[PDB]
Amino acid sequence: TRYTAPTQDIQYLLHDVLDVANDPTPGYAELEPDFTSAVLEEAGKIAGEVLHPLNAVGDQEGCVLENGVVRPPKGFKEAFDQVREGGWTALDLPEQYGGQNMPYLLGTAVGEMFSGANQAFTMYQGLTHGAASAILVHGTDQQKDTYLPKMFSCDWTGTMNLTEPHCGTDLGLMRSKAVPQDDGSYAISGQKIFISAGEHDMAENIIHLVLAKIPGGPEGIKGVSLFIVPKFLVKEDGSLGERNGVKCSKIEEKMGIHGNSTCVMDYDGAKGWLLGEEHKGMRAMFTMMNEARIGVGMQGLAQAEVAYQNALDYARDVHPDIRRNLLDQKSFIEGARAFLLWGAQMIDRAERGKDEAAHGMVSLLTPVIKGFLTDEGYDMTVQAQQVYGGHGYIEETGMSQFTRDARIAMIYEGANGVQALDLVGRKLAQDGGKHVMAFFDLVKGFIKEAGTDGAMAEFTEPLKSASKDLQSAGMFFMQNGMKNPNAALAGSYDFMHLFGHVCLGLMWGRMAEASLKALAEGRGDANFHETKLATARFYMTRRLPATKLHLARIESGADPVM
Amino acid sequence: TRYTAPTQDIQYLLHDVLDVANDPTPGYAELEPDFTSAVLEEAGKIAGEVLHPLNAVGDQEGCVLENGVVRPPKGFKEAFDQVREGGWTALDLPEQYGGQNMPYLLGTAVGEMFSGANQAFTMYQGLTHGAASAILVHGTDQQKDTYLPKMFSCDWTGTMNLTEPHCGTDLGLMRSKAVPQDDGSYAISGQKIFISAGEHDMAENIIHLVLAKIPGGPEGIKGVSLFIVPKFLVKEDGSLGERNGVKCSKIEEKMGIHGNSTCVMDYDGAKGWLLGEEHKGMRAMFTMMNEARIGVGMQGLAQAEVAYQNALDYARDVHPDIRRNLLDQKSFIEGARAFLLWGAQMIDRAERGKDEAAHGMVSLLTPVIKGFLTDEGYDMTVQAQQVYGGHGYIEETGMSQFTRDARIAMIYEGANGVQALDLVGRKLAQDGGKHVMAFFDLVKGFIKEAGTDGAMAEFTEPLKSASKDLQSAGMFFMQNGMKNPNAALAGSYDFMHLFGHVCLGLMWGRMAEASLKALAEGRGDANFHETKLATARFYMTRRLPATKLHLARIESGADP
Repeated sequence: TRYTAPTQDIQYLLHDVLDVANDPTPGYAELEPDFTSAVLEEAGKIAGEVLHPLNAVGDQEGCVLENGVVRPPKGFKEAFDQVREGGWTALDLPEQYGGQNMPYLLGTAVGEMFSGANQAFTMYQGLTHGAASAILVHGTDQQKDTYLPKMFSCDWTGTMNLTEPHCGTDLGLMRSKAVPQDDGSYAISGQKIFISAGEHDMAENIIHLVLAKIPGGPEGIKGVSLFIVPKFLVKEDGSLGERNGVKCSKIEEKMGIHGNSTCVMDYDGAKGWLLGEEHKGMRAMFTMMNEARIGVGMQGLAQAEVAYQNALDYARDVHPDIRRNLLDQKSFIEGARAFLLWGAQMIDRAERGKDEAAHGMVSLLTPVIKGFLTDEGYDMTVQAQQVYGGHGYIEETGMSQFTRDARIAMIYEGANGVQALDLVGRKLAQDGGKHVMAFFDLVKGFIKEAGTDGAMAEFTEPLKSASKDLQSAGMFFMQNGMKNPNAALAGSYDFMHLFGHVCLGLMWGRMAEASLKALAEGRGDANFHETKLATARFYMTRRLPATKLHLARIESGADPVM
Repeated sequence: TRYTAPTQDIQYLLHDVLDVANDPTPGYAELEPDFTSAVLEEAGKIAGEVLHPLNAVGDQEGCVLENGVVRPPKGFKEAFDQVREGGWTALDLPEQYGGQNMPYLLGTAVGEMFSGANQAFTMYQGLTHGAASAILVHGTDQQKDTYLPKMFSCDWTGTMNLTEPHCGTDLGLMRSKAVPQDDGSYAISGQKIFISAGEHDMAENIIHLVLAKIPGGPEGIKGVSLFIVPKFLVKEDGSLGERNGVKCSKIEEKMGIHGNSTCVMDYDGAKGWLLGEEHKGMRAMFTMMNEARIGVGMQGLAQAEVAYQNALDYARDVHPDIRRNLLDQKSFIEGARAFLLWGAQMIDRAERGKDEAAHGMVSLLTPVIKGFLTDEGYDMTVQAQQVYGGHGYIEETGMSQFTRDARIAMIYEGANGVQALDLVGRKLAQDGGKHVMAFFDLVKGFIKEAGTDGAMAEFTEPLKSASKDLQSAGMFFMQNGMKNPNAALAGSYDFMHLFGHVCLGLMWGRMAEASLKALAEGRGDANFHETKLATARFYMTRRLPATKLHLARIESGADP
């Protein structure tokens, strides 16, 4: 019902905590407070005044499919023009193809605001950004000159076409095919399901990235390639030619995000072009996973944020059960926003700084960003709906939509359980655990440096205790990883949440230390900083102790088989 | 999309765990194994074969309103006739007005199956059961003789009319008026919201129970009385006369249970009759709370049961994450069921055996049954949905409905936060904590008798650790509750989940013991009891440790 962009909290994170204007990463020196302030207030105006009033409209209307045309909710198109016309869909993309090359950290902060105001709307440009990013990374110079300029501005949109009805979690079973043609292109045939924004009338062209097998390649995943398959073939001048052999043949009726079409896509000898290396389609997907995971983590946080604002309004129209509920929401949201943006900052250092240590740490942490933020974020939307009592169960109240939309973020882009197995079964073993050790040194380093201020001990000591639990958990996996992997993998989900709590506890440590220092120097509003110290204390004593529960569930071994 | 009554699990609970054969409560000697098995199979067949296929129909059709007349989902009315005809809506009600006077324990066991098969459908008879109980307990003989026989058989239905647009949480700011009339009735005027089964055509008449203030009476809740307001006035001859001034002016569009109509009820000089005493309406409902709470906790368990069955089906069409997920669901559901049925048994001993120790214990535990089983129950249905992957988010798969329907049980009939505050701010203080102590005595006693040497050490030692956490939690309240009351009551919600876990651990302790016993006695299916043992170990090591997190969140005391 209302969305007020948390620009004050974001501005505090960027400058008091992440210290962006003095970060030596390329592009960060431009992020002066007046600049970031201006950008955030403009994006938050579009969020609160344009996107959010359409949120309930998209839930009420959904999408309609009429002879291969999909009409999104009334108003979505006009808001899509406004967002595009403002340059918002390529804040963080290279200037060569029309982007503004701002740091990904800032694209992510703006994206939280858009996604919270209206998740289903924001996925149209969110999915395009992901598809465009894959073409930037893997495209030939010709492919980037053909597709990126229109995709950066969302004149053209795009999306991924990965899985098939018979596949399941194993895309190495896919039956879609790509037959080489004498003109360099391929002809793609097959059927893809669960395609977000697979079809809609808000853009002149839709650029699909499709996984398919070139006949003759290795069996399973080792034979899958990636293809650019435009809805309308592009002519030499860049104008649109013939309708390509790709159509939405059905839209799904889903639990939520009704404003975002989900289709079955049919490919009937569609013209496409190899993206990346032949038979290395999944390699190409691997390189995109860090940002895709942060993007979905952001969605879950954003749902918690909007639901919490509206629960806090209802409460104000204090009760000790209500106060405890709202403080659980608020301490999670602000800790998770710090975790998200710190993650985004590290992507910038890995990508723009060519820093391999930042790249290793962020790749360890993104499954945690995705799984933890979407699970906790969903739980908070449920708790926010609970604040409304019986009114919370009525759809016109708006709260049910927040949970239902949040629900998909736990599922798509790698189901939370898959993120957990990847964390334990792939990420902990990278480079002899170097980046696991680095995260521990990070936590130990912060505890020892910040501990020189006695006022910080109230925060360093709960974090130290929580960090020993993560340390005790990483051990269980060092042993039983190979002597009883079933026991190791059974604890994966708990390990992901144990790690998640330590990450939020570290961020609360950092925010405590920054707000102490702003109080000691008289900077900023003194009530804001006192409120951060109280909210930090709440997280350390009320939420962080969950690490003991996750540890107990881990150190219990393999489950009974039955 | 499928529902198979868990009659085997229910049967084991009645005879091996709750030991109904040793129970001297009136009626319990009649609960022989062959008797209960026959009852449960018949109810199971109705549940899986009749109500469940209509569950999705209820979700996709909902209810339609056209100037006061409400069309329910296609097929609901025929299912309702079949259930009525079989005597299922007065199983545990008194024979004097048409019931069968079976134990509340068996009606609750039957009720979980109906509710799991189709929650929105089962609420039509369930709300009538609740409305008929309030008339049985507080009604004149004329009122019982006029309304109960038709309500017991569900030829007439019933429902409660309490909160108003500007009230809840505060029912004292109630604006509904009941003006005394010359002829001894009252004229009811006002507006009521969230009225489940407010209007529909599955019954010839609907008996509304309405809270309203008699003018000139006390100022707030103390001025609130309870009234019988029938949709159609009943004439002397016992048939329907005039249409009363009672109208469903709007059907709510809700998150789930679409099949259960929810109305805004408008009262315009509706003819009503005082139920109970003037200005003692809220007090009248205090007496219904133990069974209302248990019935809604039953709804939460029953949603987790049907969701788990279908997630199980889907997982069978090894994976270590999936195995853990399914075992969290299974260990909650089976422990929750034992907790629920143990509560229904104690209602029987209180109500039928006049066991005051069972009354005290069950009155302590019912807010835990309602709040804990509906919270955990909802979480399990979300995890069941998670097993389906992308397909779980497609409405046709059926898993979405299970969570959306479960969501209401945490809200209505007293939101779970109200249940938690009542547990800590009112139940812990009953009779100087006598029942609290008896619960600890019950856990200590079980631990000593089951021993800490044999094959039970597995289960008694974690139960002892969890019990100590509950004692440290109770020490915090008994010692801070009136020093800094905001501090204590902030941790009320954590105390309710802490208590819930200990109750489930005790039930798994009792189940592990009865299954060790049965294995040694060559009784029943051995694989059943070996699975019981492994599920108990799981609960003790994977779910019971949550008491430590709840204790920490209590001992941190007051919040900013």
